[PDB]
Amino acid sequence: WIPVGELIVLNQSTGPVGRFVYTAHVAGQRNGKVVYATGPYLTVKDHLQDD
Amino acid sequence: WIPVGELIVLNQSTGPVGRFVYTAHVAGQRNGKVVYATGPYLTVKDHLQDD
Amino acid sequence: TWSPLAFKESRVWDEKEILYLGRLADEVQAGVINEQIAESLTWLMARMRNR
Repeated sequence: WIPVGELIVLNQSTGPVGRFVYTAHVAGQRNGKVVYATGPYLTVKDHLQDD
Repeated sequence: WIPVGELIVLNQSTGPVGRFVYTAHVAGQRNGKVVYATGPYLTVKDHLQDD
Repeated sequence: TWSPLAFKESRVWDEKEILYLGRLADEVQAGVINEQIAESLTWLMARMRNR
């Protein structure tokens, strides 16, 4: 991962540098409205009544 | 609505001239049989899972 | 004899508006389109009256 012959150098403090934000996506139809969820999501598509 | 130089004569009597007839439209599958309604219908489409 | 008439119309909202829709003054979360759908709902309700 660290390329051979090249080194990173931290400067201030060995700690966290920023945060990996997520962003909301679309889920649907709570009652007649939309509901948004933040992180990763896995939606299925049950087309077992299709041809 | 009536123009400025016009007027509507009603002849026979004061009251309703004719009627406004609602016929039947299709409402989907209340039971195994098909059901029907008459008035102005309004439905939504939940395509909040497709891509 | 007599025969009625039919009046239908559609109205859609794509992903980019249903996900990215806040306000102008405030830092409101993305759930604004669930409030803005009801306006077009009652507008189609009031537009079937005009025919």
